[PDB]
Amino acid sequence: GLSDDEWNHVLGIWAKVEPDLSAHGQEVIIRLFQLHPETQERFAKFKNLTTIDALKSSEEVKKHGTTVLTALGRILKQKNNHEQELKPLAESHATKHKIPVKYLEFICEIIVKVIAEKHPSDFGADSQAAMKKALELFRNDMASKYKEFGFQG
Ligand code: HEM
Repeated sequence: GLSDDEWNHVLGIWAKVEPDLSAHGQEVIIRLFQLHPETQERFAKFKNLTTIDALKSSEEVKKHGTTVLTALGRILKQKNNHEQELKPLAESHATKHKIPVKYLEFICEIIVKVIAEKHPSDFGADSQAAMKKALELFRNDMASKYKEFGFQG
């Protein structure tokens, strides 16, 4: 996938994200639901969190956003060989939650967005290109794994 000098850009940011992972994680979930309300339907647990304000104030939502980013970071860190980290993610998203590859792309777009919003002097063109290509490789590999579980995407 990526060249070392892209991974360098990816890891470069990521280090700047971890100090506030929790905050980032929650903004990504809230933004997902608010820009794409269909995704909210896949979370039985957040079903009731109807207004925005009930989202901003859920500590389940923050906890789950933190969980989403944590796994991402683990996978970004393995750089190009991240199969042992993806597999369990692919399995649950395919056989359990049943998440389309399109929703995957939706969240990847927001992750990039949230980072840019939060790190204006550091998240530049180059880093943005590289981040995208990293999330794109993740999306692909997820989609591929999905097939081994009989799920389409
Ligand atoms: C690429 C970003 C994503 C990552 C890194 C991520 C990862 C997480 C992790 C670590 C879990 C819990 C462990 C597991 O069940 O495997 C979680 C739960 C789950 N994920 Fe994701 N996820 C991704 C995107 C998506 C998207 C776009 C959706 C669609 C709305 C989604 C919906 C869910 C659901 C429904 C659960 C169940 C939560 C619960 O049991 O209440 N995920 N995911």
